[PDB]
Amino acid sequence: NTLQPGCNQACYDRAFPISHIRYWVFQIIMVCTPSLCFITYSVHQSA
Amino acid sequence: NTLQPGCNQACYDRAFPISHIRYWVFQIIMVCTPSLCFITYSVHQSA
Repeated sequence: NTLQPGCNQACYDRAFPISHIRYWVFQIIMVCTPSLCFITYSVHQSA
Repeated sequence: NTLQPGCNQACYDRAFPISHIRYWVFQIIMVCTPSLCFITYSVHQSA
């Protein structure tokens, strides 16, 4: 509720520094990483 | 600097309850009143 240009951008950036969806995507990939490491180690161990 | 309807009216009314010009007009007429009273009393005293 204002007429000042640029207030919307600043206030939105302050309210939500990082969107929830991106945080959850990062969490999912990071949590799945160790299984990938184990799988590639197993593949390396053979041939 | 706002988008709220009616904020301009309220804020202007609070800033300037009475305009200067109207106060000065009232002052001029009120200050001139006693001379009018004296003149009309003089007119009445004759005829």
